[PDB]
Amino acid sequence: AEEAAASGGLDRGLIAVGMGLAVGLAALGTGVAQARIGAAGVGAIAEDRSNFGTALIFLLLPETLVIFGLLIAFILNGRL
Amino acid sequence: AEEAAASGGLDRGLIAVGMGLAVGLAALGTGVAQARIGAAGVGAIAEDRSNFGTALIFLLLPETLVIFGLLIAFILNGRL
Amino acid sequence: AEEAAASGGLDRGLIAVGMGLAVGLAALGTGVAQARIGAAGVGAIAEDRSNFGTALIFLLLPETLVIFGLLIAFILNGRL
Amino acid sequence: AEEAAASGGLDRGLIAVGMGLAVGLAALGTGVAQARIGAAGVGAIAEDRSNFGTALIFLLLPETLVIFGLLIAFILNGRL
Amino acid sequence: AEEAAASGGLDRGLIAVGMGLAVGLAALGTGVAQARIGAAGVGAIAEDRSNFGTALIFLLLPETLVIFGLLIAFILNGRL
Amino acid sequence: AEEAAASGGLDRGLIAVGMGLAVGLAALGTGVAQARIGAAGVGAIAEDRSNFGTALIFLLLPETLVIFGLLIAFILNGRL
Amino acid sequence: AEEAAASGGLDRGLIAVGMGLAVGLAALGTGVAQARIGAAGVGAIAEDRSNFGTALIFLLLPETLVIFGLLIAFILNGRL
Amino acid sequence: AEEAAASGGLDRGLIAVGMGLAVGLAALGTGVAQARIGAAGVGAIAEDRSNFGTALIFLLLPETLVIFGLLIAFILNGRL
Amino acid sequence: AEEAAASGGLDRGLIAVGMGLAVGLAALGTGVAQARIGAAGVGAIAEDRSNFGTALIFLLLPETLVIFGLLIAFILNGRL
Amino acid sequence: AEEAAASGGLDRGLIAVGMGLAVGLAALGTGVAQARIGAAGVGAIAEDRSNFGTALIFLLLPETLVIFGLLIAFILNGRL
Amino acid sequence: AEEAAASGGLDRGLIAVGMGLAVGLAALGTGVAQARIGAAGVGAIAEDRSNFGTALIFLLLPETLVIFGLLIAFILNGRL
Amino acid sequence: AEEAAASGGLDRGLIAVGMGLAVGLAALGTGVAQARIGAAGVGAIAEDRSNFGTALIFLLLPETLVIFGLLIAFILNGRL
Amino acid sequence: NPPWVKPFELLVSFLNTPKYGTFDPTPVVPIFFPFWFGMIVGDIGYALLFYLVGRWLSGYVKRNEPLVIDLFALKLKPPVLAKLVYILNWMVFWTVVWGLIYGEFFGTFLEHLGVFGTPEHPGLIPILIHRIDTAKTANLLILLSVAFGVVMVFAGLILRAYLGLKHRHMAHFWEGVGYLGGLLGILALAASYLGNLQAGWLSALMYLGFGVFLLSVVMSSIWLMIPEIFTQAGHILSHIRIYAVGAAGGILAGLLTDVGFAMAERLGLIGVLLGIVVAGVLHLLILLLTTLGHMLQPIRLIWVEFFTKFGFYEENGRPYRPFKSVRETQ
Amino acid sequence: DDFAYLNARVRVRRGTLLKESFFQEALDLSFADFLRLLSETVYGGELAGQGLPDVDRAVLRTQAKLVGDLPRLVTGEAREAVRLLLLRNDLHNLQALLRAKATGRPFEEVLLLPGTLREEVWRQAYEAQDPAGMAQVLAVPGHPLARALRAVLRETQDLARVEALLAKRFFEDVAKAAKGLDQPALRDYLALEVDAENLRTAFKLQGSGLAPDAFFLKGGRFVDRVRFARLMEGDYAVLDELSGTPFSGLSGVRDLKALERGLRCVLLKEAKKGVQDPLGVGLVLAYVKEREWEAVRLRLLARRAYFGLPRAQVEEEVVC
Repeated sequence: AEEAAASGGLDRGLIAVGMGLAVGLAALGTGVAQARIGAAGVGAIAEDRSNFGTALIFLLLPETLVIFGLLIAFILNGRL
Repeated sequence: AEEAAASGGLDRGLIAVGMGLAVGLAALGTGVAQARIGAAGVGAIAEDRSNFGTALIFLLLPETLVIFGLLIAFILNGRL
Repeated sequence: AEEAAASGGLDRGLIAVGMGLAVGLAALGTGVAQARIGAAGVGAIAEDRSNFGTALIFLLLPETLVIFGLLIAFILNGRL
Repeated sequence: AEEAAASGGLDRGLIAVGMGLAVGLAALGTGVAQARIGAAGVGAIAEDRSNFGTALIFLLLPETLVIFGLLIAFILNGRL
Repeated sequence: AEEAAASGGLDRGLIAVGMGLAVGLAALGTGVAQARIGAAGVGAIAEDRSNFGTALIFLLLPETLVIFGLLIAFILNGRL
Repeated sequence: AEEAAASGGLDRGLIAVGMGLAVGLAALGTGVAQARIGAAGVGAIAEDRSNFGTALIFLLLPETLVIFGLLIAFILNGRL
Repeated sequence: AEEAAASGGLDRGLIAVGMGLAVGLAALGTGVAQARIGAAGVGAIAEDRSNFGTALIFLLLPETLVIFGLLIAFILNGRL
Repeated sequence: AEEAAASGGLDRGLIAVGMGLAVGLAALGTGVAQARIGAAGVGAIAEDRSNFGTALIFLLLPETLVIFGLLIAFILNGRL
Repeated sequence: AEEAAASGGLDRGLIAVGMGLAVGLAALGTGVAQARIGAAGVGAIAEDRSNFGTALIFLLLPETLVIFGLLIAFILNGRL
Repeated sequence: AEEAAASGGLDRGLIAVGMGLAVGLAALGTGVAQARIGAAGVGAIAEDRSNFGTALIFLLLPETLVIFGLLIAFILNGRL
Repeated sequence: AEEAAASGGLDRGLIAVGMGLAVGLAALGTGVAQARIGAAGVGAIAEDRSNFGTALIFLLLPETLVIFGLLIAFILNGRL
Repeated sequence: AEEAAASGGLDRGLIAVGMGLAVGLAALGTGVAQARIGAAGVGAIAEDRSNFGTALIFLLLPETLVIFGLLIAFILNGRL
Repeated sequence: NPPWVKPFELLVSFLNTPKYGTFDPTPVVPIFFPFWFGMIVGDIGYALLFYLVGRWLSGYVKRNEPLVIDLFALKLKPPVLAKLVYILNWMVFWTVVWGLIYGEFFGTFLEHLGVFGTPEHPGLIPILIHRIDTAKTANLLILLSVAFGVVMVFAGLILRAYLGLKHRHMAHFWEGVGYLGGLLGILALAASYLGNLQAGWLSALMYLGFGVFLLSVVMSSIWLMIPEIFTQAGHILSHIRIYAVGAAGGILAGLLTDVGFAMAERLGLIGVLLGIVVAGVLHLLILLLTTLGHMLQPIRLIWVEFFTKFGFYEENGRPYRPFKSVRETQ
Repeated sequence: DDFAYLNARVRVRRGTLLKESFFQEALDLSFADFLRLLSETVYGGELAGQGLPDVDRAVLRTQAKLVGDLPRLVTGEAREAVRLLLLRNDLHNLQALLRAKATGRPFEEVLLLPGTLREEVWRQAYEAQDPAGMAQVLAVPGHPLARALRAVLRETQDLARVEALLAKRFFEDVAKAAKGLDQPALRDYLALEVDAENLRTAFKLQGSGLAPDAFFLKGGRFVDRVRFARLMEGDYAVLDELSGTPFSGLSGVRDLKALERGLRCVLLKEAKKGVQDPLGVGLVLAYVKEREWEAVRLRLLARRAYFGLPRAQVEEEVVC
């Protein structure tokens, strides 16, 4: 694929389609993963005030996965 | 992709298809994330009025995922 | 042109498939998001009448994903 | 496709597939969001008439998502 | 395509499949959402026999979405 | 629906796939929608033989989607 | 007619593609749906042992949608 | 497909693509339905050892959907 | 048969891909079916260690669908 | 398939697609089912420490599917 | 494809996509599985934190499915 | 490939198609496992700060799966 | 003759006792028999080996643990209970024996040089080739079963109507007569699909006068389940789909024996005879387990009609006992 | 399945939970005025008579229509969950029914209620004299006290012993199911409820004539079978080694009133945070606990108001 414009050639095109699935699936995951700690987290803030930081650090971690994915996708794009 | 609005071939169109996935599922997943956490913030406001604020800030954290999806799609279609 | 065409062509259709995921998936996601956050919200009114206003602001925030998803589809299918 | 009158042509036909995704998914999410509010409303009227209204304003909010999908599909199809 | 379609063939037929999709997803959502509320409703009609009607009436509202999509497809794919 | 030369050909065939869509979507939505309501309800009639009519009329409501999709498909592709 | 791509050309090709989708949706909706009556069904045999026959006829009710969707697809895809 | 290397042609291949959806979705649902009846059933088979067999039969009962998708697919490929 | 376009003909390849969809879906559904039966299986050993055989034969039943499909595909794509 | 993958065939590719389903589903389902036993398993060890071993033989049981994929794998290798 | 050849073509590409399915499934199942044993772990700490050790030892066991799945992909997508 | 040139190959791009399934899926899975472990952590901070250490070791185990999923992709595509 | 008279003798206690204007459930046993017998139609690996399975139940072996002297009624079941189902054990034997013959029926289209090009004797083992792997040959046997299902639909619907005739209840009467209107329309549409170019224009016009007969006296009955007629057609579709599975699934069991007892190794040379058993031992038991599921299709067939009201007691409780407990001894 | 409608009905019903300021105004009231005060609220729509037993019955009728219909209005996974909370009250109901059967005294003078086990099921059980008839009646809904009963009753038919063992097997089975629904609020609630139960059970059942280890239950912290026997003999030196509990500050106390107040107030606050997981059984779990503690409190105030007992004898309990 190319990161810009057209891919040129059918083969370059197919590769664009294929890298799109990966970001997509990782993002969908981020959201659902976040819901499970997020509902719990509110209790973590309420009960363990002293440890309000703990709910927050846990929540940040599935977000890192979607960014990590963009670097993989960015790297393959601009080349075959 | 880039410079697309009624031009480009089958090849360009295929990068638009793939890349569309990233923002779209990311909005989908954002929704889910918000829905469990949001439900818990209501519980929290209900018990203690005073932390109206905690619930609202935490609810803004999965908003970040939807914007994250946008950034991926835009980058991969046209190189910044 | 920018999510707005007439007779159109095959190329505009492939761009359409790609971008159409975003309006849908944003709206889908917003649909799961309002239902949870809102449902705990009917209870906030029932228990403590005064703070009907906390329910309204909660509900309002998942609206931001469906409008953002529609705007992305519009932007993307007509950038330079 | 087009809403201007008729709908034939190959050129329209790709566009028709692509636009259907937004309407499809937007309705899917509206479906889930709405149903729970519809059933709960009867419980509201049955239990206590005076706050029949809360269930009613809640219902309207997923309606917006199905119409946004319709509207995007309608505008693109035949210039409205 | 259809017999009351203003013109037929593959081009009309293509439109028919994609537009058919949208009512299909609508259907998917209505049905799963409806199942949840109907299952709970049985206790309400069982207890409140003289008011069976209210339970019946709650059930119709997500159905509305599926019928509506059927009409839009009907018109678009067939003017007569 | 019908099979013959004049009710089976390639021209006729475009009518048949389009009509075939209708059964398909309705089958999907009714199947899910009927089942959960049907499962709780058959229990209700089974335990109490004095609410037995009530369950049955309730059950019929999701079925409607299949009769309306079948009826459209039958009429249009029963001629050509 | 048949499902082919080279006895009727494109016009034929489109039939094969589209028509498979329908069967697919009907099969999917029943499959998810059956699981709910079966798991619920265990309480009914336990309580009303004497009436095991009423439980069997409830499990049978979702079979009907899928069987219609198969008979129709079977006829339509061998219509010639 | 009874014949999928015992008859050649692109024509035979299209029939397998459309039919393949049917047997595959049907196989998915059947397996799941059994699994759900099976999770519930362990309590019944354990306590009633004078009624474990009602439970075994009930697990078997969803088989009719998968085998029907397989047969209709078997008949149609290699023609009737 | 097998996909080929540089070793055999296209005609064989089209049949192979169509038949593969079916195994494709079925693999998905037995994987999901596996979770529920694994949950249930520990209770059967827990309550009655002495009657392990009844639990293994139960456990055995969704496994059969996938293995059976694999064997069906071996007969069809073993000829060519 | 046949030892070659640097000079391999499109045939070899088809076997690899079909094969990917076997080991992949077996791993997915086995991972989950076994984990379900283990999860249950904390309760199991707790209640009866002495018969921890029975719980373990059950957890190894979904592996048969995994060996089955490999067995298919072995036969299919060296051919086509 | 190969895990040493830095260049290939169409043929090689099919194997690579196909063996890619296996890792995706294995990855899906290990992530979902790890989650169960983790949810279970909260009990382990809580009841008697002497059974915290046991929870860890179950938890290693699903890891084997993703590392194993990578092996199947590795030999097959790089024969010679 | 690399962000720098002198990297990239069609075989490597094709693996990237399939391997994209893995990074997305592994990422989804690592997140959901991680979030449950986060739910355990609310208990780990509340009961024994001193044995906070159990939650950390726990939290580290799901991390393997995304990091692994990521590591396979980079070697197979992004080798040079 | 033992096959009809022996179970027919126990139906005599229910002849003597009628509780409705519908005729007593005596026809039920010969309606059961064709489909029940016809459930085994496998090849060398299934049907023709089934012989052993019959002999255990109606005879006596030591091979199975709780079975010792069946002549003293020793079983899993209680000693009395086993004595009660001697009649059934005989009918299970007749079922297994009719299954062996439909193995030789099966080898009419899978062996002899007078019917197909397949060897009259293979050089390895009988049933080396399968020729019921041709779509059409297999299809005709399916369509044969389907017909028996149309008949059973007619049998039920006469019985539905008869109840109100001799019980003097108009509602059931109106329902049984009006529904047969629907049958003209089932047979019309069917002719067009079974013969293909038989109707399609002679059942689009005629269909219209067939639909009016369907509901004409249903409206005298009132009926405030107008949609429920989709499910009455469905019940028709269920008798078809069950006879169909009994046919297709029947042939399918045997076609899995293609790579099980014939040939699946080497080039199909002579040495596979003593190599095939590698696979044989594994498939056999797997096959056995799934064909036990196929014998439940009969009682599932009776339950559509019996338990959902079409001339019979059952539907939501009601006096008289389920047909399952009746056939259990017969 | 399905909690959506159920949860929605339960939230609307929260609108009529009795507020803290109720019980403030109520303490200053005598009996006649408390009844006038009570009749305004939702228990008031079922209030009858000026006698105390007529009030007790009026509490029961309120509880029937607002809590006891709840397993019936839902099915599948939802019914099992609502059932698990109701099972604990069914366990009071069975023990009382069984005792009326064994000791030959009337059906009357038991506390029944409808839920999983309905009024007629209990009536059927009473009417099945033989232990085998009794055992099968109870197996009809298939509920976990049946499966506990089937195992237990085979060993022994000694009444007091049947009860004790019925409780231990019933709790071993419950602890797993409730931890297993994977709701963190319920699990936290469950560990404290269990720790609390082991303590409370030892105080009540001392001097019964039974085993100590027939009253232990799964979910227990630092407590073990040996410690339970230590407590049943009357030694509070078990509590000075008990720690990690939030109940750690009720340690060192001998006064019955002060200990039970502290256990109960924690569990109240714990359950109330169940609305931070309103999804699922959270919201109904919170609801059941608040409505029970209001009914107890209605009863404490009424008695205090009628008989002229001190304001402080109940004022301390009503504010946690």
